[PDB]
Amino acid sequence: NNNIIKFDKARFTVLTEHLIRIEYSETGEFEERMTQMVQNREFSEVNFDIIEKEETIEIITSTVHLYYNGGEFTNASLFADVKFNFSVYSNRWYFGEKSDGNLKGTTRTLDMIDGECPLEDGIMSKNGFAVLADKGKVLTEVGDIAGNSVSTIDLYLFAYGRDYRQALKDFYQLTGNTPKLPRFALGNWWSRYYDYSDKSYLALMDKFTDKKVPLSVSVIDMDWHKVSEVPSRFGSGWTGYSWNKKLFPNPENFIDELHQRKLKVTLNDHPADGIRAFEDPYPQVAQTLDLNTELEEAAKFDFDNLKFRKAYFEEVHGPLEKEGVDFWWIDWQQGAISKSGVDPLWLLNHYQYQNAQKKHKNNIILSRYAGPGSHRYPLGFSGASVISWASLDFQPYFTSTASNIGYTWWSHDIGGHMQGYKDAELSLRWLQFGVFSPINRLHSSKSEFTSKEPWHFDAVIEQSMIDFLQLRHQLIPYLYSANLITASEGRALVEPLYYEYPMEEEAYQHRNQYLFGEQLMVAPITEKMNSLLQMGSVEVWFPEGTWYDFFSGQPYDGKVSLKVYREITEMPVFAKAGAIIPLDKNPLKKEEIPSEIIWKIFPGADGEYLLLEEDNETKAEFVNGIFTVTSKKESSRKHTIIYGEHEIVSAKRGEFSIDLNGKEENFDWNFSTALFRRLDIAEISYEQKDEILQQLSLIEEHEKQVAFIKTNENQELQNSLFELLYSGK
Amino acid sequence: NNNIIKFDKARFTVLTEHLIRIEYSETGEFEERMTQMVQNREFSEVNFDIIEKEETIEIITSTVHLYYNGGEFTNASLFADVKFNFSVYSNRWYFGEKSDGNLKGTTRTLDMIDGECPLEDGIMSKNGFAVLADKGKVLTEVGDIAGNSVSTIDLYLFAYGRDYRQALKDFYQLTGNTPKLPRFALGNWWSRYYDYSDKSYLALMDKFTDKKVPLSVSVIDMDWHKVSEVPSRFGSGWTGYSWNKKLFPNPENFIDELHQRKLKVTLNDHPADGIRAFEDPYPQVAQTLDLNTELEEAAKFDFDNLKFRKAYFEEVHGPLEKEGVDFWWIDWQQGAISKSGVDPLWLLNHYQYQNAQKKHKNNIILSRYAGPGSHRYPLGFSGASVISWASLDFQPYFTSTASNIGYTWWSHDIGGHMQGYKDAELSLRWLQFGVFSPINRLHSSKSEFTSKEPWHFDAVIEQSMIDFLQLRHQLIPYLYSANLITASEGRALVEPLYYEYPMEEEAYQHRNQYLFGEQLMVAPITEKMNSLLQMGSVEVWFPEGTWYDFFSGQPYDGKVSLKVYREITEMPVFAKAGAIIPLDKNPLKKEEIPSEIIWKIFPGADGEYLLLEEDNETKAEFVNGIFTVTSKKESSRKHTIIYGEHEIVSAKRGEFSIDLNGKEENFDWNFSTALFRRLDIAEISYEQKDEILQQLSLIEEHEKQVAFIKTNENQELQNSLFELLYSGK
Ligand SMILES: OC[C@H]1O[C@H](O[C@@H]2[C@@H](O)[C@H](O)[C@@H](CO)O[C@@H]2O)[C@H](O)[C@@H](O)[C@@H]1O
Ligand SMILES: OC[C@H]1O[C@H](O[C@@H]2[C@@H](O)[C@H](O)[C@@H](CO)O[C@@H]2O)[C@H](O)[C@@H](O)[C@@H]1O
Repeated sequence: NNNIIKFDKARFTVLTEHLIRIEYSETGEFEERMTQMVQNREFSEVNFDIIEKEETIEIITSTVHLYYNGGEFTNASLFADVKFNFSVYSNRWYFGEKSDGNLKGTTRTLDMIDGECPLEDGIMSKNGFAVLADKGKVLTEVGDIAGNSVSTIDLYLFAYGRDYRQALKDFYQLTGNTPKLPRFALGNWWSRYYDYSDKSYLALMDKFTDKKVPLSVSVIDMDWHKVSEVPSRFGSGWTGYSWNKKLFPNPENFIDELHQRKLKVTLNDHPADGIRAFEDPYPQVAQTLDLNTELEEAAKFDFDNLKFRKAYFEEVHGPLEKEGVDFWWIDWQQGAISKSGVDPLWLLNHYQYQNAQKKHKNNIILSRYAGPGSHRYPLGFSGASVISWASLDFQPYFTSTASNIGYTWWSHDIGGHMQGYKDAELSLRWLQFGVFSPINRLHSSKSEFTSKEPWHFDAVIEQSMIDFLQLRHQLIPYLYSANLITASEGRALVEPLYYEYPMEEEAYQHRNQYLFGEQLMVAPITEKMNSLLQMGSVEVWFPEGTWYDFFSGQPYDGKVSLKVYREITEMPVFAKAGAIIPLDKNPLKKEEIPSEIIWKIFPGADGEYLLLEEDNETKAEFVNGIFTVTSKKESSRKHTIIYGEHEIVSAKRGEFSIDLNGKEENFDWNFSTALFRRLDIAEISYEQKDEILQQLSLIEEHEKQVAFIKTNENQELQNSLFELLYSGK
Repeated sequence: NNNIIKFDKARFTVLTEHLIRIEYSETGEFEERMTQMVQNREFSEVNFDIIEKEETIEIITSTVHLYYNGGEFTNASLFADVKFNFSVYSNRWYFGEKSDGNLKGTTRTLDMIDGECPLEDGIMSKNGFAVLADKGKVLTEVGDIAGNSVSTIDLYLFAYGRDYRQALKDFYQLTGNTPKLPRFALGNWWSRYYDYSDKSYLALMDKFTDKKVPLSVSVIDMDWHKVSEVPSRFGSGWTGYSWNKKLFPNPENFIDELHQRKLKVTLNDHPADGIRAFEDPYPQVAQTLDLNTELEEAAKFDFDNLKFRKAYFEEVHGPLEKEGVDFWWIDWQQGAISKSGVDPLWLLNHYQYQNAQKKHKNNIILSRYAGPGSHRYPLGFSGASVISWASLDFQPYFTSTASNIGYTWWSHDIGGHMQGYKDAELSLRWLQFGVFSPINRLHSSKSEFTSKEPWHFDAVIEQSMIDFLQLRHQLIPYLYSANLITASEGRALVEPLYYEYPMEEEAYQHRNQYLFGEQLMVAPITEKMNSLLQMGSVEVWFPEGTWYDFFSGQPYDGKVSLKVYREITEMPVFAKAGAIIPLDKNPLKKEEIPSEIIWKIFPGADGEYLLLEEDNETKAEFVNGIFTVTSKKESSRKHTIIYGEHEIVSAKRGEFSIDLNGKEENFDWNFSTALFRRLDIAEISYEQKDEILQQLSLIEEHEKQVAFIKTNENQELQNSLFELLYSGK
């Protein structure tokens, strides 16, 4: 190709104006095969310039000068200057050196992590460049490990500046797009490390129904299999493939009962101890792999081995799938060691994700992160987080930052996994985040005390958790449409603020704030409430524009950074003027696609929303106060329209237009009501409540209302009253 | 042998069902010679199974699957699964990787350590396996360094589960048993880094006699030799082999005076600066080693050199031994560097211990730890600890943990060596520990202020120190018998609780608690007293059974964890019902073996004790209330019997039986007396003392006495009163 240049023992491939592959080969042969990371090097032709001399070469694109002075790659022989001025002297890449600016990516797991842990670099940098080293093995055409690359150094130089979304799109072109999730993945999951019986598990599922909590997935953790019943001469019961018959005397009947309740079923698989001689599938595996059964030779875990993988999928997973298991929870914690040098977690995720496609369309796994490109094998499973405010306070940042290495379907244990401390408010705040996260999977440790059941908690916490869990199912249309946009267009559901606002310094200073799809901006509260206010808080950056609280309609004039206060039952979620958000009107109703959609419209600007579905596309347009709904294909679906406050149209069938110009634009939210509520719940002196209510009611000029609150001895009460005055300005 | 298997470039020797030697050789030759660590690979034949294929081999014992997939040893090619379930997923060894569970071993020294330091691994693991790498040089038949092993990798896989005692016994079979100590090593040692004269040293020894403090050993520290008198052109006076004639004008006469007082004599040797031209032995060494005397060529320290070692033993140590020096204090702090790659400390301990056997039977050294197998060269010398509560609080744990690498004769500086802070209570608590430690050597720094003389302190501390120092000599029969059991049966004097109680979680949660021989359990107090109670405390785990305070007879019903309180003059030491402890009746009497033994019997169960001596064995049996004493050989020895409280038999000669069924079983210890004493010393309000004494005397029901103390505002006073109520239940 014209986009390929060889010089000395190096090869340079200009894939885009902003993406260059850099290779070294001692043998003069360069690698064309796919790798664990890279699935596609076919990119459209681009323009660039070369200065080639006897001893040096310079490649020049719109954004980078790449220099190579010959010989082995060193920090002196191979380096690049970006054509940007984001920094004063951090604009140069040197081979093998780190530079400042990397916005980070993700890491394997949150196992044993209490609050923050270090992350790996991503492809995004504030200074406009990043290098992604390909250190993986080569694949065969069908996707088996083929061995070592002939490109003994193989690098990707990203020089996208702050065009983060295009960097991610081209990353997906190189490493392959995320597959589409199935709709069931986007609902509530129930999970608990608890030794349920068939009877007590179904009783709990029927209790969820009675309690008005919708579920899409039934996880069965490791007590599904033999544990204490495993003879100690075999080792532990951690790995198992044999039903505990006391708890599950008829597995297929139990899974049929979950299927009748419209639940998808997954089992915990700890693969590391393989198939030992006590297991129900051992006789078939032993025959297939020619094991010495009289010496009880184990089929040790070996995912490098084709015969082992075949026996694992066909003779170990196969019978369980025949009993009705829908997909696999791969729960690997036993290290990165294999004869091939390929991480066993990568081999599991790559091969299990492929195998899952045989029994179901668009199937998933649930497994830990296995390095760049492992977004091809959703879903991510972050694992055994410590239950703490610190862990919750890290998790939104962790989740949005992961989009910087394209790993956009993290499923966290909602409420935290293990250890840590009880606080029903922490559980409630964690569920609020989970509902506005990629995946909402409730899960917990082997403790008698860590159940995430809403009715574990008092009546106030229970009702709020049920409300948020119902909200998750109202959001499934929005989530599923965003899912198809991840798969087809390479856009993350969860974006850091700096994707949309790359030149705003405040977009780098609100770590836990994120865009959730294209219509909603989320600022979860991740700190214990101030008991004097009976409210939690978070500093929100409002971009330019008019913003509304998604729930209350409280308005905010951007651009501003403003501390916002919410009771423990309320979450800061915001929509711009013109936002249109579809909601399922019947989130409890078991139906493959919603029979009724609520179109929730935020007044004050034009907008539009495209609802992508399995078998349809529905466009909602809001232009000069006219709201129109059209679909590719006709259906019996009934549309409800909510314009700000008021339901305008109920259950209208087919395509239509309606003029909202003559309809009430304003939400109910008002300063006086909100003020009374904040003063009333506050654990402060009644004389202070009386004086604040009286003075803020009497003083007419906004600047003097602000001067009055500025004299308050309670600094946080000042900030709370200021938020109300700012919204009421 | 049938217990030897070769595969690819590896050799496997199944030594026991639980011990496998693993070797790699590039040359196809494997190492049969002894190493610095390994003295014996002759073990009885055991049964095991092999699965041998073209490309892989599995060795199967009762406790382990060892796997080798061929090629170089890597974490992927060489690994093992234990046949235990102590952990859920820590049951696999990978070559070159660390696993969880190791209970630790020891380290070279406590030089400069204030409190805790890291330890090396031992052979004991809660998860049931450990690997001991042999990285040492090979020896010749006579025990000189021969060079590099032909087994370029040589490992021992221990898979004993929690059978810690058998692991240690088989370690001793592999590395050689600890030699027997001489009886004199088990008495009190006097030492001080102080420039005594012959006259002032003998005056101090005669003061010990006047003060009723028995001593076995007289240490003379480095001021025995020239120090400030060394010309600076030679370097320092740290190394020396020449008596300071001002302080010791007639060395042989001074050593004769110590010998007349029945003291063994050792001198400090700092070897690192060798024999320089100013030294008294230099002319003879210079002639032997062909040194250039007109250029004053030093005989530099070189323990790799046979001629240097010979000149060191014969011409440097030899003349000092002729003057009466009994054994060598090797005080090496100058690093691990030698041309051979053998640690100079190992060469010193190995060769000096061997050389010490020429002049005396069962002789010792005193030197720092030199790695696994260096237990062959007792005694251990921990060195220059910082004087602090933190150092004392580490030391019992340090001492018992060392049994996990078979190094069971640590001698710590009792009271701490240097720096740190004065606190007479710290000195007293440290001596209490020392008396119940492997070796009781009083030692201290060059400070005018750090003498460990009891009469340095006030009358209360002095009398308590004298009492404990007399107790050490009462314990010599018990210690000497345990010493012969270390040498012949591979059982440590000091054991961690988990040797006796491997399946009790509490046996892993009391770091400073230990078994001391087979009859006594020790819980030293290592924290400054609570001034409100005038008592120190430690949480004691009492195993199942009835336990008695060794000193008071206070009873405790196991199994329980209970905070116990003692005045600064009292130490928590416990014996089970049926315990029999021999004591020397005449600890001050200079005699090679005791003329009188007290048999101290704890009522409530059967028991027995075997007293091993130089030239006898005496069995004490307590069966259905009949106490019998028999001996292999007859003697004039007089036996005293103490049954609980009461001396039953005084000074009875020869073998005999006596029926104690009709004798008072109960100790005097009573709740009311102990209660009055604790309230009386407490620095609390007299109104509180009055109310506690009155209410605990009046309230009859035990549960209501406990409810009464539960209301006390002093939380530690609650725990102290609770200990008394628990003992009085
Ligand atoms: O399948 C059970 C459980 O396994 C993993 O978590 C474990 C955790 O619950 C346990 O406390 C620790 C202690 O060893 O080990 C694992 O981390 C898995 O992450 C979790 O989701 C499962 O519920
Ligand atoms: O022989 C004297 C002394 O030497 C060693 O301890 C030294 C110590 O007392 C001194 O303060 C420091 C400072 O350099 O050096 C050595 O650690 C030896 O450990 C000790 O037992 C001796 O008493």
